[PDB]
Amino acid sequence: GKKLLEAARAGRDDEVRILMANGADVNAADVVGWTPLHLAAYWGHLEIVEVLLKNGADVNAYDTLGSTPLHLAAHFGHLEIVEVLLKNGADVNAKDDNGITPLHLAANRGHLEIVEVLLKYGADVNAQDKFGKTAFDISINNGNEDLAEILQ
Amino acid sequence: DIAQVQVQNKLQLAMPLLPQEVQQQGVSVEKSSSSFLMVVGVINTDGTMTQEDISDYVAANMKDAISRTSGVGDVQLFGSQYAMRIWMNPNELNKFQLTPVDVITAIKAQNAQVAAGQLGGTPPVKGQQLNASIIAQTRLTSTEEFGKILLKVNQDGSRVLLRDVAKIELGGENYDIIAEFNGQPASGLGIKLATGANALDTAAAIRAELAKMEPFFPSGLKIVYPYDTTPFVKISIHEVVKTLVEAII
Amino acid sequence: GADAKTVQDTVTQVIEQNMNGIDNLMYMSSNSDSTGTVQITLTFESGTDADIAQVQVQNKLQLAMPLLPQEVQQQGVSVEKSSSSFLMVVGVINTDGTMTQEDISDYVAANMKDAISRTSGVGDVQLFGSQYAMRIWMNPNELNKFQLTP
Amino acid sequence: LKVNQDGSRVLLRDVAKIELGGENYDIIAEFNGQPASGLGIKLATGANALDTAAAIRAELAKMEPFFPSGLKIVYPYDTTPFVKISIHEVVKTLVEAIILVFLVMYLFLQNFRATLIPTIAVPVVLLGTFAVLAAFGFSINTLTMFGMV
Amino acid sequence: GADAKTVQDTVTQVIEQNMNGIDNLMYMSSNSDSTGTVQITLTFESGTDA
Amino acid sequence: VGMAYLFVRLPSSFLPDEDQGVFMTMVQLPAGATQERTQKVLNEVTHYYLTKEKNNVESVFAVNGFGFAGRGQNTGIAFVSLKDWADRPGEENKVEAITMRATRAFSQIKDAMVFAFNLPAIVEGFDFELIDQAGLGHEKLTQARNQLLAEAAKHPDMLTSVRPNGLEDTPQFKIDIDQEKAQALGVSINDINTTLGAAWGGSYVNDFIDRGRVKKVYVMSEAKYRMLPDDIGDWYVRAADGQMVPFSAFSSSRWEYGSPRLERYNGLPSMEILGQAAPGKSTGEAMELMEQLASKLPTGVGYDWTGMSYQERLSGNQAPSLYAISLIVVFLCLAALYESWSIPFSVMLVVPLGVIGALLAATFRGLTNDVYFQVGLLTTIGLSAKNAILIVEF
Amino acid sequence: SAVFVPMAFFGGSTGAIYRQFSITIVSAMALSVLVALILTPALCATMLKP
Repeated sequence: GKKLLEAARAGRDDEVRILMANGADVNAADVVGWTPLHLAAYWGHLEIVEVLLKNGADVNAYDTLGSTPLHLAAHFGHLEIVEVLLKNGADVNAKDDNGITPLHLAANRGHLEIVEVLLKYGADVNAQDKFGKTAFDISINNGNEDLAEILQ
Repeated sequence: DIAQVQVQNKLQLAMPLLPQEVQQQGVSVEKSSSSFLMVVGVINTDGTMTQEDISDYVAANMKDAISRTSGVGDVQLFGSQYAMRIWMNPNELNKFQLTPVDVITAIKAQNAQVAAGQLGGTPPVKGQQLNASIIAQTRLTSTEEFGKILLKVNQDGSRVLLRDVAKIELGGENYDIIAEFNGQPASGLGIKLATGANALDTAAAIRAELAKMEPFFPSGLKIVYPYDTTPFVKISIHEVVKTLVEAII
Repeated sequence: GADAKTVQDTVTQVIEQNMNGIDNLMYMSSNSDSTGTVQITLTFESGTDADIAQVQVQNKLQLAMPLLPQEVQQQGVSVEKSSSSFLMVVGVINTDGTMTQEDISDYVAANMKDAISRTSGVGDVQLFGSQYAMRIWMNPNELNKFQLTP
Repeated sequence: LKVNQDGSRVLLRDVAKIELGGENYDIIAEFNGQPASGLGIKLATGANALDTAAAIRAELAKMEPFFPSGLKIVYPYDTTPFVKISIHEVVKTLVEAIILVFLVMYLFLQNFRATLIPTIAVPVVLLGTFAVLAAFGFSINTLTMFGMV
Repeated sequence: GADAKTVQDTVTQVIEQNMNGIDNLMYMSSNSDSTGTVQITLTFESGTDA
Repeated sequence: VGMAYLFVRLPSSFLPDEDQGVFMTMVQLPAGATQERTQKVLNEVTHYYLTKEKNNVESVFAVNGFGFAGRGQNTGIAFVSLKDWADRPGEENKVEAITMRATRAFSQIKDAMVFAFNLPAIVEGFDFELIDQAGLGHEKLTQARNQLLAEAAKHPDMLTSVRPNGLEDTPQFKIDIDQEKAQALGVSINDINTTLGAAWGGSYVNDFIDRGRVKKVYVMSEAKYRMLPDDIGDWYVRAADGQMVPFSAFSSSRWEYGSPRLERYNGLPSMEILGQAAPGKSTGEAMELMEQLASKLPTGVGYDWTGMSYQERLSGNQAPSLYAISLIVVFLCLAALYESWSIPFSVMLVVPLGVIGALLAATFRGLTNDVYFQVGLLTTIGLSAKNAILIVEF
Repeated sequence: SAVFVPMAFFGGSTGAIYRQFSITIVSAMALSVLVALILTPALCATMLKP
């Protein structure tokens, strides 16, 4: 029944559609904590996300270590997905066990568009991770002039 | 074959008395004739690629293949495969109170690939559900990533990064070998023969080994054959065959 | 204890790249699994004595050896001219039960397996278990208590 | 490990746990549902298979007298008796073929004496073949032996 | 400067154990004297190119 | 022409896949699967053999952890001996059937790929590679293969089963050692990385002698203290001021995916593929479709054939050439005695007369054009050649 | 021999296998002729009944 997990894994949007419509647990969590929304936000499939969100799949669901699907989307540069999760009520300052926000995380792998979208939905450009770095800080240290100047 | 083994296995009678610096650079025993069967170059038509680009490209995605093919003793590369190059400044180093030793040590430490183990590894406590690998550090892949290596945190808190006192660029492993074709810049494969090899057959293999490459070439990059023994021999036998026929006449 | 990417990049590649100018090879398949193991098979144009085929390969393994980590070379690296199919498999068991599994494995490894391994025609005798080892099993708390590390 | 400031000593057994164990714990084998290990033996290319096994039972035949109590060998996977049997079957087809030939010979020439002639001539040919294919480096295999029928 | 037991256990054995899957050997005699020297002779089924 | 038709229709095998009196079984579990679970599945299989095929199976030897794909917790393998051929008459008691039934049952096992098979008459269909030529990297080649396999699926007629041979990407635990913190707290990166490795991976220290014989000394964490992600923080490392620091203080972790079994083919990254020509259809066409399926993929991705696939390239059918030279060296070598023009041709006509029975006697017992049928043909034609020769010569 | 010695000419492991048969029967047959040509006439000439 929790094949939905791997449905989100391998893509196959229309089997997710068959499965969601015959009553499979939409919030089913796997051995690592990762839901089908996590999986989709990692492997970057929008439509899977839609079919999941509209059916009321938790959007602020967390795995072990407290990583949000907004975390995953924020890192991998899935700019399309991050906007849809945000419109669906995704906590922008959510923190994994290590103090990391989606803003920090996006700020670190060099996605300028996504740091913008996160700031538009009212991120905190001051949130501090466990080691006390801001998204701004991890731009100076990356030598990235652009984020730093943007993150004023 | 055996001539070769005898030699290299006692090279390994000697190996642990040669310096670390030389053995880590490697030592090779090759059963090679002395005379390039051919030489193939490559060039960019557009100029959109510098010389060192061409050299790298060949070395990094052409030369391994051609090197493996039989009859081939040592393929000489007219240029170098890239390398991460740190170019050091004595003054800047001195300013921060550093030596090349601290740079080298830092690079070894922060460009490391570390064995980290597993979650749930055997022998495990019964009832374990999760079995996973731990990842620690990976070798760095980018000039940028080498940039943000941390040399030291100053007494006041501030950090000194490697890019602050050194200069990082992708470059040749050596800068001694500079080749040029028809007055425009180039690299190539100088191919030697392995003693006892079949010459035309080896080349016949080399055009094969190489014929699979072009579709994945970047824009503007084209092969060219400035030195080639074979058509001499195709012609040498063409001429004799024709003397034979006309003799029969 | 190495992941697949580590073992790919730190061992497997520093071997492949050093595979050059050896005779008669058709190709070089290369799996690099996450259990910290490499296996690189070179297959040679059929009817080419395995003996010299073998030497060419392993002596340039020793073109590469001093660039592989200490941890891996001290674990050893092997070149074996092996067909792919077990001619036989012989097991051993205790009838009484007076010997656990690991005992049996050790016994075989420690006093049976060397002999059988030497005999000719034999590529790599696989041992279904392990030879013993002195095992130190560590406790983080106790270590910390006395202020110690591994 | 260390002598404490007060004089007392910390020994390795005080903070670690020592036992004899496998080098790895990944490989666990079992035979007929009771626990076991074994030798998975591969071939070295170009090897002589039956001869290699013939050597392996030798290599191993010297071991049993020094086994500890209760420990016994067992052969769960073995290619050889297939080949002993594969050649047994062909040899028996050959003999019975020689018979059947001798019957069609009698039934046609209707004389004990006549039938000796072609009968004697067959073995001479067929073993004669071993001689010549030995001299070309070919073995008495499944295929070859089967070809001669 | 190594005793015979040292040279047996630290050198001689770490060689013998690594002797496997080599062709045609009849046996492996192995003296390990206290002068810090090892000698391991492998003798091969006669008529096997050295 | 009866010959030409009955010939061109007859199927072609290599050698008969005989009852070797032994066979093999595959136990392959999903991702992040553990030893215990596999052990379960192995017991289910072993159970089947010992309980249900008592009459045939003689002994199961089964191993958790020795995959033939290669090692894992999530892999096992059972070597099966059978009872003598004498003591199990009947197809139903022969290997092929045994494997069939076995598979049929094991299919019931959820959460695992288990099936059983005979090892082919060659002790030592296709094998298609997929090369990362332009250095596009593992997740992009993943995508390349995903696209290829799930676009092949759209040709049931042409290709019957296109599957990857490797293992799939699986969760793994990333730790990032804060370098800045490490330096601040005066704790050496060597000490850190060693502690991590020795505790969690295990470390080979040095050798000892066990009853006259050298063996290893391994240091590693007790199981309970390395079984879970939160156990990571429990480990302390000593800094230069003699003060203990937990891993939590200077590390940070997060989950990601990645392949537990990478591959390379000729020094370039590749991922391998298995498949075969659908029923009735030739290997050559199956390969040709795969060849052009590949062409519609991302740039930098290419392909190569290996093993059996590679071989079938050199040549698969020379029979029409070398039987042709057989036919001319025969047209003339006969005349080397008949000393006659065209007289051998008369004997030659009879060649198809013989092969007709051969061809049908295979087709009715449902047999195949294999090495044995071939060599068969040669002997039969040669015999009917003799008979016809002697007639025309007399 | 002119029908099957050619079948020794197949390349690959296919032809590897074909080699055995291809030659084994030419050997068997050629001597079969030489012996039938020497022995059988002798044995015919001597052991048959007039």
